[PDB]
Order: sequence, then C-alpha cells, then structure tokens
Amino acid sequence: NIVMTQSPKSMSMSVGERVTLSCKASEYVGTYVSWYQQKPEQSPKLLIYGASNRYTGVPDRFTGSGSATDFTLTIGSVQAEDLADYHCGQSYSYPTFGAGTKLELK
Amino acid sequence: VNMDYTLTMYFQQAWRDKRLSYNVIPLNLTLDNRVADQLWVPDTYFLNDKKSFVHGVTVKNRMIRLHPDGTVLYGLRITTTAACMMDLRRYPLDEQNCTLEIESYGYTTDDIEFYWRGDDNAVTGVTKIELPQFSIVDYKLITKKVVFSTGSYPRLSLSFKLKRNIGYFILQTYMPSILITILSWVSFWINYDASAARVALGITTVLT
Amino acid sequence: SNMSLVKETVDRLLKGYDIRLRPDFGGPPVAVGMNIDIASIDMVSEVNMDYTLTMYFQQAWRDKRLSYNVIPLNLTLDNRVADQLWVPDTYFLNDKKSFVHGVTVKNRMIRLHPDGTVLYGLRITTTAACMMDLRRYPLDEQNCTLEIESYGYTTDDIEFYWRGDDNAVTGVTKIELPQFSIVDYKLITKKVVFSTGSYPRLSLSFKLKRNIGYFILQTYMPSILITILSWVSFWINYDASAARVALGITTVLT
Amino acid sequence: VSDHDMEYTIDVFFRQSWKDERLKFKGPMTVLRLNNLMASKIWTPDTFFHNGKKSVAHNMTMPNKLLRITEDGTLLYTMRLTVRAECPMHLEDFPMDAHACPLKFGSYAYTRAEVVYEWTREPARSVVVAEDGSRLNQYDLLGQTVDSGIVQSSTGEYVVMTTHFHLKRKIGYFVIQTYLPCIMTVILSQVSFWLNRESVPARTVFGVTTVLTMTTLSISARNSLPKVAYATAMDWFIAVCYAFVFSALIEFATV
Amino acid sequence: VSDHDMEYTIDVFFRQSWKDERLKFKGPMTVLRLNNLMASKIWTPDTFFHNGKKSVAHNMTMPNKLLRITEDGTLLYTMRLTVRAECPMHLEDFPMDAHACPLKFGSYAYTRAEVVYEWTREPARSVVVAEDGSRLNQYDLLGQTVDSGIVQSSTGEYVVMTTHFHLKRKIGYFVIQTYLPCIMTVILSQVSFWLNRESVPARTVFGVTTVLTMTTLSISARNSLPKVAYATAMDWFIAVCYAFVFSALIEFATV
Amino acid sequence: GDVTVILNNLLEGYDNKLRPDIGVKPTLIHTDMYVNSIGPVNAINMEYTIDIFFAQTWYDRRLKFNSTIKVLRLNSNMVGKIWIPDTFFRNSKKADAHWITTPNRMLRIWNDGRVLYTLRLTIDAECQLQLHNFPMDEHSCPLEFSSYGYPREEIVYQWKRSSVEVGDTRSWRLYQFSFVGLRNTTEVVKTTSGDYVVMSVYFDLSRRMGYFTIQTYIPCTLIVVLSWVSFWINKDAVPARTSLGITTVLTMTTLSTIARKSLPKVSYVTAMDLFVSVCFIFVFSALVEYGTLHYFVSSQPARAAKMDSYARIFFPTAFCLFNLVYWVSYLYL
Ligand SMILES: *[C@@H]1O[C@H](CO)[C@@H](O[C@@H]2O[C@H](CO)[C@@H](O[C@@H]3O[C@H](CO[C@H]4O[C@H](CO[C@H]5O[C@H](CO)[C@@H](O)[C@H](O)[C@@H]5O[C@H]5O[C@H](CO)[C@@H](O)[C@H](O)[C@@H]5O)[C@@H](O)[C@H](O[C@H]5O[C@H](CO)[C@@H](O)[C@H](O)[C@@H]5O)[C@@H]4O)[C@@H](O)[C@H](O[C@H]4O[C@H](CO)[C@@H](O)[C@H](O)[C@@H]4O[C@H]4O[C@H](CO)[C@@H](O)[C@H](O)[C@@H]4O[C@H]4O[C@H](CO)[C@@H](O)[C@H](O)[C@@H]4O)[C@@H]3O)[C@H](O)[C@H]2NC(C)=O)[C@H](O)[C@H]1NC(C)=O
Ligand SMILES: *[C@@H]1O[C@H](CO)[C@@H](O[C@@H]2O[C@H](CO)[C@@H](O[C@@H]3O[C@H](CO)[C@@H](O)[C@H](O)[C@@H]3O)[C@H](O)[C@H]2NC(C)=O)[C@H](O)[C@H]1NC(C)=O
Ligand SMILES: *[C@H]1O[C@H](CO)[C@@H](O[C@@H]2O[C@H](CO)[C@@H](O[C@@H]3O[C@H](CO)[C@@H](O)[C@H](O)[C@@H]3O)[C@H](O)[C@H]2NC(C)=O)[C@H](O)[C@H]1NC(C)=O
Ligand SMILES: *[C@H]1O[C@H](CO)[C@@H](O[C@@H]2O[C@H](CO)[C@@H](O[C@@H]3O[C@H](CO)[C@@H](O)[C@H](O)[C@@H]3O)[C@H](O)[C@H]2NC(C)=O)[C@H](O)[C@H]1NC(C)=O
Ligand SMILES: *[C@@H]1O[C@H](CO)[C@@H](O[C@@H]2O[C@H](CO)[C@@H](O)[C@H](O)[C@H]2NC(C)=O)[C@H](O)[C@H]1NC(C)=O
Ligand SMILES: CN1C(=O)CN=C(c2ccccc2)c2cc(Cl)ccc21
Ligand SMILES: CN1C(=O)CN=C(c2ccccc2)c2cc(Cl)ccc21
Ligand SMILES: *[C@@H]1O[C@H](CO)[C@@H](O)[C@H](O)[C@H]1NC(C)=O
Ligand SMILES: *[C@@H]1O[C@H](CO)[C@@H](O)[C@H](O)[C@H]1NC(C)=O
Repeated sequence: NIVMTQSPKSMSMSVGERVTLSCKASEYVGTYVSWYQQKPEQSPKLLIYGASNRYTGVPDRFTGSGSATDFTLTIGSVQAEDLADYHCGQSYSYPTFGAGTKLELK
Repeated sequence: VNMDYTLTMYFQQAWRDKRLSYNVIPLNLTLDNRVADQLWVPDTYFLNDKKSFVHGVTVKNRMIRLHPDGTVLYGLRITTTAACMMDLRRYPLDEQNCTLEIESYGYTTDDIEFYWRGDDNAVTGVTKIELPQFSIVDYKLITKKVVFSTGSYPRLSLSFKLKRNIGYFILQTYMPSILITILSWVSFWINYDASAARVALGITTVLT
Repeated sequence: SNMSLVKETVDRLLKGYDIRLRPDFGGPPVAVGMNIDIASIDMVSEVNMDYTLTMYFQQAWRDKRLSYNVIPLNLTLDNRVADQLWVPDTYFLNDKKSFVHGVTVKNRMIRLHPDGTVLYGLRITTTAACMMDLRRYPLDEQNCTLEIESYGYTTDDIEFYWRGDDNAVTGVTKIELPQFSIVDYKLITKKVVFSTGSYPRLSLSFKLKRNIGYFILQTYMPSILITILSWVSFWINYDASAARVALGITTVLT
Repeated sequence: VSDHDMEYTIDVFFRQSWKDERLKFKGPMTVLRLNNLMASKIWTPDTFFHNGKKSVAHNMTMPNKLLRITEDGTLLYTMRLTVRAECPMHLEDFPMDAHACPLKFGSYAYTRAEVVYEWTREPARSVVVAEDGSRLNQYDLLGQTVDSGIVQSSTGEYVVMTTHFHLKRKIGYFVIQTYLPCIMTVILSQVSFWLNRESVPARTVFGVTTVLTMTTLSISARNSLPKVAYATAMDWFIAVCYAFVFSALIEFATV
Repeated sequence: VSDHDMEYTIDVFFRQSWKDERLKFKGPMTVLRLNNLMASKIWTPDTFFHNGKKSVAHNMTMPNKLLRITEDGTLLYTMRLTVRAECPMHLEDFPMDAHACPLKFGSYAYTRAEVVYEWTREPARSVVVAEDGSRLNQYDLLGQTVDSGIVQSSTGEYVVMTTHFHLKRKIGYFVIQTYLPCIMTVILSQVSFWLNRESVPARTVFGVTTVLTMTTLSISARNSLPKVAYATAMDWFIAVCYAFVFSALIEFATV
Repeated sequence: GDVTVILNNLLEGYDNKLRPDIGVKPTLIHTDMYVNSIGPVNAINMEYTIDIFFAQTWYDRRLKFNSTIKVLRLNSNMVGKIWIPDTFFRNSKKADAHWITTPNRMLRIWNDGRVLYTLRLTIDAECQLQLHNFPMDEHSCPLEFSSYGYPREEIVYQWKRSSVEVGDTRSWRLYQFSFVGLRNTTEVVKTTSGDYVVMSVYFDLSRRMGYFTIQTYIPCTLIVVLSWVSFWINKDAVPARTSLGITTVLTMTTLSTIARKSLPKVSYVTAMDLFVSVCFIFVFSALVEYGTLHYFVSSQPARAAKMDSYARIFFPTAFCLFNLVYWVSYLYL
C-alpha cells in the first residue's frame, strides 16, 4: 500500500506570489501522480494528470514536476481562485491520495 | 550451455470438418500440399521452443489427406529447438526431464479440444532414438488445461527423462585427476633432504 | 506530356507479355553479356574452405518484345517490374549461401533501351566454395573461382559472353584483403556437358597469394628464439644437471 | 563430413521424371524447355529426404529448377539443392574406421498404391558423383551404393530410395596430432633411464613434465570426436602411453 | 542475459486492445474469436520496440496471433514474439553489480495527437512475469517497473511505454572461477616463506610458478566479461593478488 | 470518410514503376539520418554496426490533392503502392529493416505533393581500418549510400541543413572506441551503369587504451621486472636462475599469443607487436646474459664479477629509455 505524504498540512499565502506544494511517495510511482483541486462544497477537479501534464481547461500557471518518488506542484501568478484544497494521488498501484493542503489568505 | 534440445518429428493432427465431406467418390483423397493454405488448420504452437521450421526440401514437407466422412489428416515435418532448463548440481551423474509443450494459441477450451490419438501409442519412435551422451529411460504423455488472462487453453505435454552416460566423463576427467593424485603421493617416497625434487613434483601436480 | 507517353509505352510493353518464353523461343539462342563489379572479398576461410565476395552482377540481353520508338530516352523502371519480365536463370555452381541485398528495397536494377536491350543488375553476396591445397602453408598461392552457368536453358537456347572480354570484371585492383594479395585474374568461356544437355559457362578465377608478415612474427621468430634458448645449455657445465634438464624440457614445453 | 554433429553435406542435381497424360501437345517443337515458374502451376512429386537435417533449394539468381515437357506427356524436372543429412557413426575403431553414410528419400503423403519411385538408368549407374566434386578434407569417398525398399509408418506404406556413400577416414592427421606426440613423450620419459641416480631432481622433473604433457595431450585429443560413451582406439593408445609414462616415474621412485 | 552483447532475451505474449466502431455487429455470438489472417484485413497499431535489436514473431505452426472482436466494437489483439532488446550495462562493480534492463515500446508513424498507449490494468499489475518463466543462469530477476513518457523526435512527439526489469548478478560462478583460485594462489606463494633458506631452487620455482598461474588466471578471468575500457572489482582483486605474489617473490630475492 | 476518397483518387491511373518527372528533370531527394547507436567496431571482419532512422523527402506531382486536411499520415500499408526511391548502402555487408511488430516504416504525404518516407534500419557496414599505431589509433570510416538504378540525370540526393543527428552517445555499444564527431560528403562516382550521386557520412572514432593496458601493457612489463629480479639472486644457485629465466620466457610466449587474438590477421607490425617483441627480447637477453655469466665464472672470473652489477643498472635504464621513446613516438603520430 503506497502511502503519499503531502507537505505542508496547512499553508497561507497572499495574491500574486509563487507557491510550491510537495508530495512524497513511500514506494516507486513512476509518473502516475495526479493533482486534484477541491473547492468547498464541490467535487474534486483534476488539474495535472500524470507527472507534468495539464488537463484540458486548466490555466497555464499550474505546472508539475515528477521523479520516481518526489513530486511538486507549482503555481505562478496566483489569483483569488486558487483558494482551495489540493490532493496528490498515485495511480501506479491501487490509488491512494495525500492528506491535502488548505491554502488560505493572510 | 544453451539450455535447449533440437528434435525432428513428424507431427500429425486429425480433426473432422463437415464442410469437407463428399460422397460421390469412395476413396480417400491425398491432395497436393498447397491446398492446406486454403483449408482451416488449427493454430497449434509450442510454448517452450526457441527456433522451429517446417522442412522445405524438395517442397514444403506437409501432408493433407481427406476422408469421405469429413475427417482431415494434416501432418508436418518439424525440426524445433525447445528450451529445457537443466539442474546441473549432480553433473555429469544427472538425469533431466526435457518437455515439448503443445498448446493452442487462438482457440480456448470452448472452441477446441486436444487429445493424444491413442493416449499412450500416440508418440512413436522413442525407443529407436540413439544419443551419443544420454539414454531415454521413460517418456510420458499428459493432457492439461492452462489458464491465462484471456481464457483457458488446452495443452498437451510430451516429457522425456534423459539419463547422462558417464564413460566419456570417466576417461576425460575422472581418470586423469585420480592418476595425478596417486602420482602426487610419490613425494613422500623421495627422501626429505632433496627439496627441489619434492617441490617440482608437488607443484607440477597442483598445476596439472 | 512526357509522363503520359512513357506510361502508355510501359503499359503497352507489358500487355500480352509471356514470361514463360525467352526471346526467340523457337529461333536462335539469346546472347547474354555479363559484367561484374566486385565490391569486396570479405573472408577467405581455410577452415571452411570457402570465400565470400560482394559483387555488382549485371546481365545484358536483347528482347524484341520490349522495343519502343515513341520516346528517345532510356527507361529505368522500378525493380518490381523484374518479376513481370523474362530474366535468365543464371546460377553459381560452387556457391554455398547467396542473397540479394534488401535495404532499403531489393538491390536490383532494370533498365530498358529503345532497341530492345534489357539491362538487369543485381547486388549479390556469394559464399563460393573452393578447396585449398595447404601443403605449402603459409607460403602458398590459391586459384579460387566463381563459376557462372545457365540452369534451364542449354547452349542452343542461351549464350554467355563477357561484355568487353577483358574489362568486364572491374574493381579487382582495389580489393584489400588482410592476409592475401591478388596477383592475377582470368575470365574463361566454355561449355559443360551434363546428362540433360550442354550448357554455357563463364569462369572468373582469382589467384590469391598469402603474405608471410603475420606468420613470421607469430611462429617463425619464436621457434628460432626457443631453439637458441635450448642451445644456451651447452654453455652450462655438465655438473649442474638440474639446470640443464629444466632448461631443455621447458624449451620443449614452450 | 562433420564428425561432431554426425552429419554430412552433399550438393546434387536431383532429377525426377514421370508421365502426365494431361500435358500432351502438338507444335513445331518436340520438347518445351520451360522456365521454373511453370513447375509451380503443375503437379510435381513431393519428394523429401528421410534423414535430412537442414537442406536448401538454391534460388540464386532465379530458382534453380528445370522443367522439360515432351509432346507425349513425359516431364523431366530437375532441382539443384544442398542436402545436410544424418550419418550415424560407430566410432569403436576411430580413427581407422570406415562408414557408409546414407541418403534416403521418398514421397511425403503418397503411399505405395499412389506413387512409386524408380531409378532412371541401371541402379549402379544412377547416382553419379563428379570427379572434381569432393570437398572432403578428412575422409576418402570409395564408392556409392543404391538400394530400394519399403518403409511402413503411421500413415501407410511408403517407397524409400536409399543411397550409401562409403567413406574411409584418413589417419595422416591424427598421427601427427596425437599418435606421434604420445610416442615422443614416451621416449622422452624413457630417456630418464640413462641418467645417474645421483641426480634426483633431473629424473623427477623429467617424470612429472612428461606426465603433464600426456595429460595435456589426452584432454586436447579427446575433443575432436563427439562425446561417445565407449572407448576408441586412440583412447586405448593414449591410455597405454599414459600407463608407460606413469610406470617410468614409479620405477624411478622405486630406484 | 548476454553480457558480451549488452542485451537480453524475453518471450512474451504481447496484448493490445483498442476500440474500432467500424467493426460493430449484432449476431448470436457476442465475441468473434477469429483467425490470425483477419488481423491483416483490419487496422492494427504499428508498435515497435525502441531498444529491440532483432526480434522474432513466431510462425509455428500457424502465425501465433490472436484476434477477438466483441459486439460493441472493442478488439483484443495478441501476439507471441521473442524480443531481443538492448540493456546498457555499467560494469564498474562486476561481478557484484545490479542492473535495470529496459523495454521501451511505442508507436511508429503515429504521434501523440493520433495514437496514445496505456496499460490495460493497474501499472503495477500490467507487466506480469510467469513463475516458471526464467531462463536466467547468471542473474536474478527481482521485479518489474513500468513507466510511460513522451519522446520528442524530428517528426513529432510519440508515446513511449517503458518497462524495467531489475536484475542482480549471482556471485557463485565468479567466486569459484576467480576469487577462490586467486586466494589459493596467494596462499601457495606465502607457503614459500616456511621453506629453509638453503633450498634456493625450491622457493624460486614456488615464486615463479605462482606468478605464472596468476597470469594465466588473469587472462582466463578477463575473457568472460566484454572488452570494457575500465577497471572492475575483479580487476582490482586480481591486481592486489598479483601484487602480493610478486611481493612474495621480491622478498625471497632480498632474503 | 474523406481520407478514403482522397487515397482512392490518388491511386487511380497511378504507376509506381515510374519516378516523378520521368522525362522532365531529375528528382531531388532530401535525406536525413538519426544515428540511434553505433554498435561494436570489431576489427576482425573490418566492420561496424549502426542503427539509424533513415528519412527521405521528395516531390511527387501525382500525389497532389485539394482538401481541408493538409497532411495524410499513414502506416507502412501504402509504402508499396507509390513510388519509393531505390536507395542502397554501398559499403554495407549486411543490412535489414525492422518488421516487429509491424514494418517500421512511415509515409506522410502533404497538400502540395511532398512525400516524407522514414524507416528504421540496422546496417553492418564495411570499413578498412589501417591498423597501424594499434591500440593508439584513430579511424574515420564511412557509411555511404546512393540510388541503385537511377543515375545522376534521374535521381539527385541532397543533405538538409540539419542532416545527421546523433543521440545520447552514452547508451552506444562502443566499448573500445570513442565517438569524436562526424562530417557529411556528397560526390558523383562513375559506374558501369552510369554516373551516380553518392552521399557519405564519416564517423570519427578513437580507440581508448583501457582494455589493452590491463591486458598486455601492465602484465608484460611485470613479467619483464620478473626477469629483472634474477640479477639479485646469488650466482651460485644455477637451477634457480635458469628455471626463473626460462619460465619467464614461457609466460612471455603465452601472454603474447593470447594477446594477438584481438586484432585481425594483418601482415604488418603494429604498435602492440613491437612492445611485446621488445619485452620478449629483454627476457631473452637476461637469460643469455646469465648463461654467459655462468660460462665466464668458470673460464675467467675477473670479467664475470662486475658483469651482473652492470646488468642490474643497464637493463632497467634500457627498458625505461625504450618505453619513453616508444610512448612519445607513438603518441606523437
Ligand atoms: C530465394 O527464396 C527466398 C525464400 O522464398 C526469398 O525470400 C523471400 O523474399 C521475398 C521477397 O523479397 C519476401 O517477401 C516479402 O516480405 C516482406 C516482409 O519481409 C521481411 O519479412 C519476412 C516475413 O514476411 C512476413 O512478415 C512481414 C512483416 O510482419 C509481413 O508483412 C509479411 O506478410 C510476412 O508475414 C507473415 O509471416 C509473419 C511471421 O514471420 C506473420 O506474423 C504474419 O502474420 C504473416 O503470416 C521475412 O521472412 C524477411 O526475411 C527476409 O529478407 C530480408 C531482406 O533483407 C533478409 O535480411 C532476411 O534474412 C530474410 O531473408 C523479412 O524479414 C513483405 O512485406 C512483402 O509483402 C509485400 O510486397 C509484395 C510485392 O509488392 C506484395 O505482393 C505483398 O502483398 C506484400 O505487400 C504489402 O504489404 C506491404 C507491407 O510493407 C505494403 O507496403 C504493401 O502496400 C502491400 O500492402 C498490401 O497487402 C496487405 C496485406 O498483405 C494489405 O493489408 C494492404 O492494404 C495492401 O493491400 C513480401 O511478402 C519473403 O518474405 C522472403 N522470405 C524469406 C523466408 O526470406 C528470396 O527473395 C529468394 N531470392 C531470389 C533471388 O529469388
Ligand atoms: C508464416 O505462416 C503463414 C501461414 O502458415 C505463411 O503464409 C502463407 O504465405 C504464402 C506466401 O505468400 C501464401 O501463399 C500464397 O497464396 C497467394 C494467394 O493468396 C498466391 O497469390 C501466392 O503466390 C502464394 O502462393 C499462403 O497462402 C499463406 N498461407 C496462409 C494460410 O495465409 C507465411 O508465409 C509464413 N511466414 C514465414 C516468414 O514463414
Ligand atoms: C518430468 O517433469 C514433468 C514436469 O513436472 C513431469 O510431469 C508431471 O507428471 C505427473 C505424472 O504424470 C503429473 O501428475 C498427475 O496429475 C494429475 C492431475 O490431473 C493426476 O490425475 C495424476 O494422478 C498425476 O498425479 C503432472 O501433472 C506432471 N506435471 C506437469 C506440470 O505436467 C514428469 O513426470 C517428469 N518425469 C518424466 C519421466 O517425464
Ligand atoms: C587457376 O585454375 C584454373 C582451372 O584450372 C585455370 O583455368 C584454365 O585456364 C587455362 C588457360 O587460361 C585453360 O586452358 C586452355 O584451354 C584452351 C581450350 O580449352 C586451349 O586452347 C588452351 O591452349 C589452354 O590449354 C583452361 O580452359 C582453364 N581450365 C578450366 C577448367 O577452366 C586458371 O588459368 C588458373 N589461374 C588463374 C589465376 O585464373
Ligand atoms: C552537412 O552538409 C551541409 C550541406 O551539405 C553542411 O552545411 C553548410 O554549413 C555551412 C557552415 O558550416 C554553411 O555556410 C553552408 O551554407 C551550409 N550548407 C547549406 C546547403 O546550407 C553541413 O555543415 C554539413 N554538416 C557537417 C559537415 O557536419
Ligand atoms: C529522438 N528520436 C528521433 O528523433 C528519431 N526518431 C525517433 C522515433 C521515430 C519514430 C517513432 C517513435 C520514435 C527515436 C527513436 C528512438 Cl528508439 C530513439 C530516439 C529517437
Ligand atoms: C608466439 N609469440 C611468442 O612466443 C613471443 N614472442 C613473439 C616474437 C618475438 C620476437 C620477434 C618476433 C615475434 C610474438 C609476438 C606477437 Cl605480436 C605475438 C605472439 C608471439
Ligand atoms: C481411408 O482411410 C481409412 C483409415 O485411414 C481406411 O479404413 C479406408 O479403407 C480408406 N479408404 C480406402 C478406399 O482405402
Ligand atoms: C541509353 O544508353 C545507351 C548505352 O550507354 C547510351 O548510348 C544512350 O546515350 C542512352 N540514352 C540516353 C537518352 O541517355
């Protein structure tokens, strides 16, 4: 059972600043890590399918970086619509997700 | 060294095709071997082979033969190099089982059924095989069904147990080593004052 | 246009063409002229008693059915038309494994001339067989030959000759063998007789002379040196027996 | 003739003649010397070699096949092909042995009641070997021997045409390779009997180096022939020579 | 695994599946398990192996292919073939090295915007190696590892599916071949230090004999591994053992 | 669909036996290569393996269609239905395409009639290696190609500006050699059938002396020092020095013979034969020097006393001077 550890557990950030999210796997997951975004009282939406591939309908400010175990999701010019939770999940085996990181504004 | 055995065989298959049924003429029909490219023949294959071919001299060595009730007989002359992994922990005093696996590729067990025609006398010519190194002690025929992710397939298995001869290995390796080991005992019969003689003898035996 | 004219010419030439019959099937024999452009001689093996050579093998004859007069140029066609034309059944009698190269397509050439002359070239790698007389090895010379014969057609159906008769075989002065050196080569025309008839035969024979430079520095110099190192024991006195015996026996072992 | 595979190679013009009443014609020619592509549109017999291993029918530059049809319906069909056949050998008298390597052919799928074979000339004059056609390095072809018989298999009764080529091995290679080094090593072991007993290392290194040379000769000599389980005549010679060398060393030990 | 050629062999059932809406039907059967000659009349993907050298697709007795068409239009297409793929090895820790031999396949002629590949099951469960499926004598298969990526060529981007097989070399052969004889030869050199100082030829032939066998050991041990231009672990072991034997002989010379 | 009607309209009245512009002008073919790997360069058969992606491009005015799609991207199914040039490699001993799992070929036809045809090839090309200075040698041996049947007046080849591209250069099968660069060439050669435009790609290779070093240069020098150690042994122990010298001679012979099996059966002296020859000579001279020493201690002792002390300094200096002159003379070339 591949466990994904996501960091940090909670973060705060203002508008128009670079932000970096990390996901670390216990075992090998090749490039089958996906990043989902979930706003409150909504269903999760796939942002990055595979390591470093944007889904259809995602802005060009989200970009992923992959490896065998270490994965990153970076947002560039952050607007006021990136106030959501972000989950990383692996698909090399039976899928397991991360804990999530709630971005807040301060 | 390659972990394989080459065998030549006359491999014949017999089934019944109700479309190839005639009753105007009363005799059996041996047709030219090129009409087998216009009939249905089963897609039999050997799972453990490495290289195989049908002999093609002076023509393609295959046989087609029809019967008035519908039965088709289809023979080939096949030389195949099948892969048997050997356990050489007792070499050369060993006995190895080398098996030709015979399976159907496309048709599952709900489309085709395999059986040995006779179930013990289906394979002939084993007792007349002479090998320079081995000796066929026993052979067995086995019917089976294997299961893959695509379905269940019929399988036949022809396994031969081969026992290795020892006389060559005796005269090649066992007798020279024993003779050098007796020869290396003459160092004690030489007196212990002469040093160069005993060193030359012992060292020569070790090098040999 | 010109493409339409050539298209109708090729379509007229190939319509009603019988590949079973040679040119002049009831009349005089057809004359086929040979050129060989030797690309390399690969490996002259003494243990297998054969040699390997790559060649550009060209045959020229005249077929009146493939004659045209509406266009003034020579027609180089795609090599797939060689399966729709008659080509002679030339074979090599002393070959062991031959093939036509096949990258990127089948390496052959088919060219039609307006007077009916067909030019047909192949690129072959032949492993021809020759028995060598190694009684004077390595100070020996070997005549190794490629025999060229017609299989089906007898001498009253086909006729062979060399195109030029002295310059029909080129590229022999550029062959670089690592162990031999070509001193001379000959072209021979004759007829052989089998129980089925008389057949024309051409013969391209090469004389290969073996060098000595490797054999000297590998066998002749060491053996002489070891004999001198066996002679050195005469300068050792007869008292020291162990030294002289060890020296002699180890020169024998070397 | 490969001795380690127990096989041999042969290159033949293989001719077959038969009569087809459906191919009668009447024209300005009495024999049609046709191509090798008309033979694939008519019935030709399916001859195979019973003891062939990997044969090749040459097709350079065209398929080396010949078809001649005579106006009364007689066909001559000739092929040029290289056959690699099995020759089961008994190497008790190696390397002074004589073999009869066989070459058996017949029809695949056509029994005796359908297709029968025959020699076209007298059986002693049918299989003809050329004079310059001999790629034998190690053997000597003495003669040929044909035969005819009837084999019986699981598909019916078949006609089998047998040919035997009688070979006699040449000893001149194995002499210099094995028999003369063994005699040289035995005489070199027997040289030691003329040295004086006050030189113990001399006779010791004599004995041990000739035993080493005999061991090297035995291992290097047994790789020529296949891995048979019985003793040959070279094995007996090597064994007696090894016994003589070892006996010379044991006599030195006793002295 | 052929270390001398930097390659390995693998026998696979290679299965592909896609959806073709032009092959929909409605009949009594829900799946047509057709022949291997129907797959030539329809479109099939042109998968090739990016690191395959000379692969074979078996044709005995019939073409070992499988085509199944389901009523809704999905096609399953299976082949049986022997891949001979390239495995680049870094033999610096030989013979105590581990490797990850790749097997990359993708589409020829169809870019990423035309044909994409994917595993039919979970990526950890898609490449399945059989239990009795191991012809390895020198290595040990530890597991598999798949991945998927994109290659950027001169004609577009192409999907590439990667599979790594992890191997671990077994030391049991090289121990008995080289590392135990080197140790025994070094011990044989060191036993010369116990002979008396009055036996000068004895210790001389000890030292020089050990040097000769170390030389023959190093030549016999280098010919297994391919001709790389660097030093492995076995080379360092043989170098230090040769240094020990040579140092023993120079010590005898000084004594 | 629409691609089916376009493909069916392109192949009506089409003759794949005739090149485009059969009586107008020669056909211009643009060629590209991508070397995936340069395989093992074995000198025994004077050859080397190479794996390439060969791409050709030309213009065919018969494959010109009007449609809303710009390019037809096809498999190898239609390669045998249009005209394909008869490119062949002139210096290849054996060459094959790839057929697993489907013929590795690609055809792309454009809106104006431009055809691009790519296929994967593995060539076993031929190049005569002048194996002097071995193993400190450098080679540059080619891969040439041209049309087989079409002369200069019918087919003209031409490189692009980004013609030949190598890959990673680290996953290549070059054990004993090292890739240094490449250069392209175009020429016209006279042949019995006509004048042909031939294009060459020369790969420059340099042999890295890392295997032959630890195989022959270190052990032969070690055996020479082994023969040297006989001088410090006492001059009275005659069997010791004789056995040492002659067994050292044995080791030199065996090492020389096992070392010459790498390179082909060339008849000239290389830079490796000279080294092992001089090492054998050195061992020969050491043994013959001890022989003359043992004769001279019995004939006259005044000359044989200081001969060994002279040898102890003359042999290493002569060998070191030989090594210096040899290495500079063969690394300057
Ligand atoms: C002396 O005798 C020798 C023995 O007979 C003889 O050798 C033979 O030479 C001929 C001619 O050179 C060879 O024929 C061609 O082979 C081409 C492919 O070749 C290579 O592959 C074969 C095996 O053939 C199989 O595999 C390919 C690729 O998968 C298949 O496409 C083939 O159909 C065939 O498949 C069967 O077998 C497979 C298992 O092997 C099965 O998996 C499969 O399902 C099939 O059952 C190898 O044997 C070759 O090895 C040899 O040659 C190389 C040369 O360098 C050597 O190095 C090597 O060592 C071997 O010697 C080689 O690997 C075929 O593509 C080709 O078919 C085409 O062209 C002709 C002429 O135009 C057409 O009539 C024919 O229909 C084929 O055309 C179509 O397909 C092509 C594909 O590229 C399309 O481009 C084209 O448009 C056309 O499409 C049409 O038909 C399609 C259906 O077929 C349809 O879908 C399309 O829509 C369209 O309508 C031809 O068969 C023959 O293989 C050699 N055999 C052997 C054993 O060597 C030698 O030449 C003789 N010498 C002399 C001097 O006489
Ligand atoms: C692999 O096995 C298959 C089937 O066993 C082989 O296919 C057979 O190939 C031959 C050669 O093309 C076919 O013969 C031909 O028939 C056509 C008519 O369709 C005719 O025009 C040709 O002149 C030729 O006579 C034969 O029908 C075909 N058999 C089947 C069942 O499709 C294939 O050649 C094998 N490949 C190798 C490399 O061994
Ligand atoms: C050589 O090795 C093969 C491979 O294991 C041996 O084959 C095995 O043979 C036995 C006896 O025939 C089979 O056991 C039988 O199982 C059936 C189950 O249906 C049972 O009804 C019988 O009572 C019997 O126990 C076994 O299936 C078979 N193994 C395989 C995988 O085929 C073979 O016996 C060995 N020896 C020789 C001389 O070939
Ligand atoms: C290497 O050996 C071959 C075969 O032995 C030599 O071929 C022979 O060439 C000679 C003269 O070139 C031919 O002899 C001549 O016969 C004609 C009529 O038959 C006669 O008018 C002449 O007086 C002369 O005797 C002979 O036909 C030919 N032998 C065969 C069977 O081809 C060849 O010359 C040798 N040398 C080289 C380097 O080619
Ligand atoms: C490959 O060939 C091309 C042309 O044959 C070479 O191209 C030229 O490069 C020089 C500068 O290096 C330019 O001035 C020329 O104009 C280029 N030619 C063309 C036609 O544009 C190219 O350098 C060659 N590549 C090599 C030798 O590696
Ligand atoms: C980057 N690259 C090229 O540009 C040449 N063509 C490509 C390719 C060509 C056709 C289909 C898929 C991929 C290729 C294939 C390999 Cl195995 C390695 C490098 C490479
Ligand atoms: C067979 N042999 C030896 O015995 C050692 N000395 C010789 C030699 C020694 C002196 C002069 C010429 C040749 C030599 C040289 C080579 Cl390059 C390979 C094997 C070999
Ligand atoms: C046909 O074969 C069967 C068995 O193979 C045999 O019983 C029968 O007699 C044969 N028919 C004729 C007419 O001989
Ligand atoms: C055709 O080839 C012949 C033979 O060399 C030559 O004389 C003639 O000029 C060629 N025709 C053309 C148009 O080039």
